Amino acid sequence: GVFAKRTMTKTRRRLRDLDQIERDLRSPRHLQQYKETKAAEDLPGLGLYYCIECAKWFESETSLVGHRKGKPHKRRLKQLKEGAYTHEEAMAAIGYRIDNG
Amino acid sequence: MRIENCFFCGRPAWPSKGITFMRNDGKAFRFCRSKCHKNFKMKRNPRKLKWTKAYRKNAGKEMVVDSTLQFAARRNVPVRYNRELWQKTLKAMERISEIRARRERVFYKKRMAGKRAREVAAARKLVAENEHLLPRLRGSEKRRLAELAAERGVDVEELEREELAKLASKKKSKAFGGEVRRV
Amino acid sequence: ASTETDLTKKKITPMGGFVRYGEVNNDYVMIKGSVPGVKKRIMTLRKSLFTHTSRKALEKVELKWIDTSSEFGHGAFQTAAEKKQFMGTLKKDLQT
Amino acid sequence: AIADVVAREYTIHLHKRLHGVTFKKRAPRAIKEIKKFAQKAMGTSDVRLDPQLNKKVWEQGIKGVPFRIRVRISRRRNDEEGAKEKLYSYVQAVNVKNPKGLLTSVVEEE
Amino acid sequence: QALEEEEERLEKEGFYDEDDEEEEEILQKAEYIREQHALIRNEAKMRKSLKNRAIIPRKAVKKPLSQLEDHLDQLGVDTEAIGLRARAQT
RNA sequence: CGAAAGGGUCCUGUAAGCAGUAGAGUAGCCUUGUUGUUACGAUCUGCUGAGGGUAAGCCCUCCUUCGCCUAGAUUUC
Ligand SMILES: [Zn+2]
Repeated sequence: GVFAKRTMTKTRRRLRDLDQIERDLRSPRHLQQYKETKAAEDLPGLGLYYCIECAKWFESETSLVGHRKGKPHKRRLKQLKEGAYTHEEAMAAIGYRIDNG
Repeated sequence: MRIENCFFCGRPAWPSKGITFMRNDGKAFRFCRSKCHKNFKMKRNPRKLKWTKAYRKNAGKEMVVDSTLQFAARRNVPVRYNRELWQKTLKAMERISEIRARRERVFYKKRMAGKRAREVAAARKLVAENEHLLPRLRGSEKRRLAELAAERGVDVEELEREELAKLASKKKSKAFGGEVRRV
Repeated sequence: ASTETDLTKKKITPMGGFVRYGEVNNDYVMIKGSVPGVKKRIMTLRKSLFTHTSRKALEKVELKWIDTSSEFGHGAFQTAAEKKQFMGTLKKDLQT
Repeated sequence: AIADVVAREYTIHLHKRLHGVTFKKRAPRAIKEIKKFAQKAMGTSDVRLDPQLNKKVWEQGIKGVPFRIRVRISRRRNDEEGAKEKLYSYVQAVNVKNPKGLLTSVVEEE
Repeated sequence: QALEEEEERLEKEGFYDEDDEEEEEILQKAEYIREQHALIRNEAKMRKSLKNRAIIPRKAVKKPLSQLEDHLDQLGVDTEAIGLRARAQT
């Protein structure tokens, strides 16, 4: 279940987007910027156990290995395999392009 | 001013329409309406929602490979203003719109080619299994046509076809129930 | 409803008409902002009683675009031709 | 020019007449609007509804009235002695494939 | 101008060109059959209330002679040749 | 004028049904596997921005239909 599903769509309850997840997977600098926007001592497991695919911190290595068997992690894997939706795909959907000369 | 496109659904985003989401990585997302905005906030994939240009382009129901789509682009190198260039550009836009519409109609017909064969085969199957539901004349009508043919010395089958044509022209529906006569 | 920079030949009436009014087929006055009445209501326009003291009264207005999309919903199209060009060919088009 | 005894089939758009109506009252209000529609159509204050028409209105419970309905209204003579009105209308439900797309029609006498 | 050359090339090649009574007949017959099926389903919907009550068995209700006459007559049976009047009870 | 209908404009999100060398696997019949085959099987794809709704306080329609009409009653320097 979802904790406090009534206010799930509030901006203060927002979660990291899938295109950001792909960019974190592709380049470690973008992931490092996202991690520098956080505080290490206030994270589960002091930030040592992180799932990039779910964009989620975990209290222990066995907890990370545990959620990997779950279906939300597999949903994130299949969504990343399909590919997230970007502005390039948005322009290709309407047949629009960029002319740089 | 200019016309944007919705990030989620691709519809023309005119001024003062929709809302823009400013993400902290440097991304601005323009939505034409609160429908697209709320679907984005629910993290629904536009490629899976069948009412979007993203789904239609992924499914191949939009004409994407054509020469008429190479004329509109985001021009990042500006051109010095020229009155004749703008006028011939306007004429080009009109003619390109006409050609794009005609080729799009052709594309849609090649999408919908095999329909007529499918309904013909289904119609033949349905009639073959339901020969008994085809329109027919009443028994009293057959008796009266037989006696009229015997009286007039005419073709009974011809009278049958004419009477079938008359009931084919005259369509009547039936009503449920009926009034109960008071005492 | 056409301007010097928008070359679409269009009238002031939105697509589907004005909601609960109909179509404007006569001369019309476009006024900035809101006015005390509602739709269908008779309005009296009067000359200003005094000479104006603001620069806004002496400004010259230059329009670039007038919205003519539907106000019966989230209308994204200014003309029926624009809507048909965006949508494409429908099932009823080949049915007709 | 129109005779007293005459039957026509109509399509009644009950959706716009039941818009916003309380759920426990939608189907009786539908019956009353059918009676008012028949009175306005035929000029008769005496309207009698078929029990099959009542069943058709009540098919999906008290708040599941169909948006459209095809009916036949028959203005007939009231032959009973001491009748307040000389004419009355009888409303029946009509078996059709689809109540949409149909115009008002006059039922042939035969 | 290249687009115009392409347009006239496909017009010469036949890209914009546009194209049976028995097929129309069989489609009309299928549509008539579908309408009859819809009417039968509507009759079933009218007669059935199995959510609340059971249908009275047909053997417990005496069928009217006029209704049997009408139904067989539309089905195409000359009822005068078989004499349902003698078969009907009173 | 009214009731339908048609067109538009909006809302939702791709109907029922049929088909498919799509479908994880399972079980039979035989060519005992060579989409072997047939059967079932969440779902997927196509017909299908389709189906459904649309004034109830949306718009248009002498030129898409059917009806209605110069009343009745009461009062008045
Ligand atoms: Zn949008």
